[PDB]
Amino acid sequence: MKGFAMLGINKLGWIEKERPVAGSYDAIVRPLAVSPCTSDIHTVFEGALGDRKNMILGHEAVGEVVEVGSEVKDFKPGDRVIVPCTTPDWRSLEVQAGFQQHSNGMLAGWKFSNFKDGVFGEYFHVNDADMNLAILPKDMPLENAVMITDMMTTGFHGAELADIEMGSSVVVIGIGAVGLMGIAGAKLRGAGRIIGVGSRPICVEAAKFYGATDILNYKNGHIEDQVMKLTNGKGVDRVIMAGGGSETLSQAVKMVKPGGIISNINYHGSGDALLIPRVEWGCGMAHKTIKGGLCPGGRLRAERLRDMVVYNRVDLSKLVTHVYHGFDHIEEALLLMKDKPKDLIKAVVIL
Amino acid sequence: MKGFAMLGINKLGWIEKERPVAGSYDAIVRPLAVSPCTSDIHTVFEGALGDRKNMILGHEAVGEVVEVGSEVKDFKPGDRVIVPCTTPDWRSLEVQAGFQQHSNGMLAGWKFSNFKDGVFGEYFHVNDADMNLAILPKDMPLENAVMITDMMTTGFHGAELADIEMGSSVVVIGIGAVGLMGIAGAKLRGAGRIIGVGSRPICVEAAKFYGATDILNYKNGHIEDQVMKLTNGKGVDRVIMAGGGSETLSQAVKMVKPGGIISNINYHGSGDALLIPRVEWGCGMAHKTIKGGLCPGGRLRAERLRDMVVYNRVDLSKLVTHVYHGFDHIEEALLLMKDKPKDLIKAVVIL
Amino acid sequence: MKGFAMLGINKLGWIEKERPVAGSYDAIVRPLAVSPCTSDIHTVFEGALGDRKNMILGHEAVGEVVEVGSEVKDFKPGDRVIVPCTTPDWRSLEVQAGFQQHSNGMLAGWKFSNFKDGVFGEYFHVNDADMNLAILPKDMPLENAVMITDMMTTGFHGAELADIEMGSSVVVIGIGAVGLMGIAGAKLRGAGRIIGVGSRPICVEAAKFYGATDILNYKNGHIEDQVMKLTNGKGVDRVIMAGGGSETLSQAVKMVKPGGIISNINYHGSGDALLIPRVEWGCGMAHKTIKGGLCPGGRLRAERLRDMVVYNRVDLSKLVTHVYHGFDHIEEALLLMKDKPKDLIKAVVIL
Amino acid sequence: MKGFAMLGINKLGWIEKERPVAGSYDAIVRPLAVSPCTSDIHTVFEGALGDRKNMILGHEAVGEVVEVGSEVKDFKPGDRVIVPCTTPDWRSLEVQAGFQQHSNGMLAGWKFSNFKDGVFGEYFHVNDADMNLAILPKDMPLENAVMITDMMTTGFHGAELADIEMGSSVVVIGIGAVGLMGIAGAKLRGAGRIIGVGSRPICVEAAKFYGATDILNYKNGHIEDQVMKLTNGKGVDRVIMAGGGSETLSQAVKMVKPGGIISNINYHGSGDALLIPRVEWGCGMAHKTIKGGLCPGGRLRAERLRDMVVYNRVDLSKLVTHVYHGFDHIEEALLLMKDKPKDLIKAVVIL
Ligand SMILES: [Zn+2]
Ligand SMILES: [Zn+2]
Ligand SMILES: [Zn+2]
Ligand SMILES: [Zn+2]
Repeated sequence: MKGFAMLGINKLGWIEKERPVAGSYDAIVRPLAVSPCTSDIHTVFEGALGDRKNMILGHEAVGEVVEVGSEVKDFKPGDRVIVPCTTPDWRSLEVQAGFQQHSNGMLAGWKFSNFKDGVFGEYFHVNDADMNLAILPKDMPLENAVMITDMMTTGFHGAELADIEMGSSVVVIGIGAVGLMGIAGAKLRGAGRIIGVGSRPICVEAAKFYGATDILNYKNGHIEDQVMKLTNGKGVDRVIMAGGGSETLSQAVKMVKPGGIISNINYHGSGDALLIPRVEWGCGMAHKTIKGGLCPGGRLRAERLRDMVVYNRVDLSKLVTHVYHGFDHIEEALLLMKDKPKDLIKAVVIL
Repeated sequence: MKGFAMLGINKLGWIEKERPVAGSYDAIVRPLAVSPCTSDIHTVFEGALGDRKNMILGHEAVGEVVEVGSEVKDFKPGDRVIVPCTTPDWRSLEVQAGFQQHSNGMLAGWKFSNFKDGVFGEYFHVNDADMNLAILPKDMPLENAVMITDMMTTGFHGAELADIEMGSSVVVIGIGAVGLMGIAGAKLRGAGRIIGVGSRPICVEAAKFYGATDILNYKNGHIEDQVMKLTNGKGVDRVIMAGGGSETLSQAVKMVKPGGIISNINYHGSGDALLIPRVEWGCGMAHKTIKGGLCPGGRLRAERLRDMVVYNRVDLSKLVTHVYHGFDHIEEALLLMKDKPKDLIKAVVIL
Repeated sequence: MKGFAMLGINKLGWIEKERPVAGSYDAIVRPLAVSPCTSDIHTVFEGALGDRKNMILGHEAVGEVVEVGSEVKDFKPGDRVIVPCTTPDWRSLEVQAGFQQHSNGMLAGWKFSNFKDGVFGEYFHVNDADMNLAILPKDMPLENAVMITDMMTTGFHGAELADIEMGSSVVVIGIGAVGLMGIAGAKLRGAGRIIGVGSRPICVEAAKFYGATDILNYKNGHIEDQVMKLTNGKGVDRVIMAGGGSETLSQAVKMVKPGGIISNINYHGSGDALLIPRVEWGCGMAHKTIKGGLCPGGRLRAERLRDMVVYNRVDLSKLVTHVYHGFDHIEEALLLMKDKPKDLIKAVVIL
Repeated sequence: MKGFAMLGINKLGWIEKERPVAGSYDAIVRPLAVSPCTSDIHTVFEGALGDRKNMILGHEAVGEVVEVGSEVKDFKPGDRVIVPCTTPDWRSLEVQAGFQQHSNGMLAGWKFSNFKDGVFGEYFHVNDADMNLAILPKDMPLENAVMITDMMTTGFHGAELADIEMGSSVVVIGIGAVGLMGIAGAKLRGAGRIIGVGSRPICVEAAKFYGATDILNYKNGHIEDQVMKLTNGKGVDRVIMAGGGSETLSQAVKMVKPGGIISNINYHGSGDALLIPRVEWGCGMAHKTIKGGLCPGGRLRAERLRDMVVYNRVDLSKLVTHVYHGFDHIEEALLLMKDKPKDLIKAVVIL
């Protein structure tokens, strides 16, 4: 089969690969719709996850089941399914410890395009079908459903890790697709004021659409200062880091209140470390908690998020600015996440 | 001064009481708008809190500060304020333990109409003005603001105690004002499916408006059985008990999943005890957690909820079905909470 | 293969059954040491598990693996293992939802002598060996190791569910083996005062050994009243229900502080329900949380507790008062759990 | 009155100030025994707090109440009390928010020798006596009681923040008094393996006494590498930062498992910032939570820890290696926390 893979760090292209075979508990799926992620640009042109060779990219897709193992009971050929980007090995001590995202290793719950051939191929492999797939509702637009697989689960996890309280004030740094879902998630956790930080006009409008009450541009003065001004020097209760460089950690620390929580869902693919300003972190005694985690995956998570969409808790259509028809457009679509044009949030390639 | 008080069990009427005086940290406030509560009914016509004599009723009001103690720094005469029904004594070991609602005693955080003269008087006393009051926004309708003091904080507390997860399935038993805010709060905590239980026409519509995806009526078969069918034998993740008799606990236990949480915010006014069905509670080993708590109060809570209304996170106007002008209407309004006409949800008396 | 089973109601006796075969991920184990449980006595002499046709009893044992399925990778014949009484199916949505104990059904994580032959047989079946077994340390006395499989995990789970704080006052109702581990677990969560409730001398001394600072005899006065006397009418922070009748719930609600937590680890098998005293439960608004759950099982749980024993965090030898050397002494021991002498806590048969 | 104070940054000496006067809710206390803390050495010869003008030092004391305001109800002249180093303003929004330690400002809950005159004076002021004092048991040794005020509450808070689970593996970096309490606290939260890092012989022996199962000398090599060796490359579940410089944060991240928690109670008064290693922090998605907070204070905390000592949950006598007798020794004592000989842990000057 054919697949669009990374031909080593800093290089990519279409390659020929043997079609994967399903294990007793797995399923082979052919994509019906896929989307490129900024994370795949970190992995390729930054090698933030180490080197790789001939690894088919992509981890955001909805498709049709073509083959299932002899032990698969809840899925069969013909089923259209939503595939979370995180497909953990449920039989691991990490799962028993409460962290499905790290089953058998740090980040190992996320396989597709991490270390396992991705969804940008005529067919792809899903480990443990019954535990990692969810049925795609018949009336659900493909482009919308693809947003559940990574953007929605990641942005919401940002809101979940933030442990938001009814009326909490929240700052979401970065209003790209992940940041927009962080805003939506924060609103769906009861947040009062929500301050989104970004400049790309299209993202600014979506930010407000999802719940932002204030929008700040990281080019009108240090974001910390702006936030303090807006909050009368009181700061905010929570900060979700969803975009920008590692310096955003310091900014988050300076703008969050003592006792607050900073939740990172931004995949930092460059630099040796992230700095915590000593003074503003109360010399390590300000109870300014810092969290950061990979998005949850698996069937339960996908079914729960899917159902929220079906119940109109969030409108994912606003995330998709670019829709293409035809496998060949995957190359160009991915390159958009690298060049990032002004009118782009997320792109979906419908096969 | 005059006030509408409980002349004793089953007796209501206007009486004279000395005008309250503020201590160093207190404030004397005159009501601008008030609302009667079903709780006032449990206390009077059922002595749910024990015998009382000439206690002014009511605990839901927005008003104007007339006098403040010498140590009050953040409030002054003339200030328009939102008064949370729960006004805790912040200097207590219970607060130090994390439960403001029980400062100096079980339910002692709630004073108005519990054991302290209520807001149905020409003037009422608010302990610790700086810690228990919030400014009423200049553009906020008085009837809407009154809904923050009890209905919103209570219903939302139901959702908070329910520890809702993104996409959780939730059943709210009872769709009166409190149940409606429970539905709104559940959606604002990320709930997917929300099943409201009620039949009153106006309440049914408000419930769907606040987030209910399904509506069930008792007069159509045992509620627990109906829910089991709807969830195809699986049950729901969470249950918020907002209204009805004590037998609703058994209903909640039967419809909730193992590991689920039952959140009670219903003020049970009669009966010796509440029953838990042994079998369905997994003989006490099914991790079906049961919570039950008094709504939070105090300045922080009121300001956070106030701000949620300002940022249109919830529309409180749908709760007020009846509006009266004139202090004297308090009697008629309070009686409606007793009669419960099918077109009533909440009534507000604007002085 | 022979094994002491429940012939029928009030009927016990050895029987002949075919040796269970292992599935690809299972392991067959032969007992090295086992222990009768109060739950064994109730399933038979009380039909607390309906009617079972020739079901081999027992669910507390440590042993030697004799066979493993083709897909088992961490265990092999000859391995000595600790077998947690709860061996759930790790591939289920309940597990993805955070409740291993109820995987594929309420209390379904508990299989041995529930709907699967128990450990009182020459050989027994363990589902998913890699996820549900833990190696038995070389120099760990067998009697102590068996106490891990249920007494330790259950008692400690009572302390875990109680969400004990440093210096918290705790009451453990019932000082049988489970209550003793509840006492030890509470001390291991930092409890200050620990009040044990029971009457048998052997248990009273053991309770003090594990951490009890006060002892109350339930036969000499209403327990809630005695607790109020010990606490100057203030009540306690937490209550762990580990014994006695279901009225113990009412007693627990009456002695616990508002905002407190009641943790049930006792199997309630009589009557149609448990009662919550309305008044003392603050009419359902006292924030007196009620929890109850089957002990966690699985490999991680077993290795973690095992290591606590290895690092001498708890001395389990005090739980074993009767040690038999012989495979046939199983019937004697089980009946020894029925007639329950005053000098018995737990009996261990080292075959 | 006299006393030892911080006559500016880097300059010490006894100054003459007007004996403090108690307000309506305050109390004046005469020290019976006090102890110097490394924390003051910082504020002084490091200016980690900024600049201070004539601030009496010391915040670890047990004393006699000699004067109370007209509103104090639970304490009176003659009472012997335990004074927590942290004495919050319970009437603040931060308290309403759940953070007593930062009432009215970051770290503002901590007054003595922060911005308020300390206890190294003939008499000191205690804000809100009823809310911030605890009775000293008559049998409890003075030197032991002093250890409660800061060392115990801080070390235990380190264990609390770490959210330790039964059987968790824990590493405590630094074994000075605070770290020793962190070890004792970790053990009292159910920890299995506890690895202590330090070299002072007296501290190492105290580490083992309080629960340490392994001891590591950071001078031997990168502690993260030593820890990985000890745990066969698996890392540990939790880390408590109680000593060393800001680089210990990186070491903590490198030795803790994904999903683990890092708890800082170490007061970092030097350097621009602490670094988080990008790769080992899973690029910010490894769920390696980082917390850090000032110790809790107030009456409830003091009474709970006091009771733990009374019930022998922890033996504080091991922390006191130096005992003097004379208010004039205070000066000498504090100097020990500066040079710090290898046979000293904490010093107590009895008056
Ligand atoms: Zn992605
Ligand atoms: Zn009310
Ligand atoms: Zn058992
Ligand atoms: Zn200190």
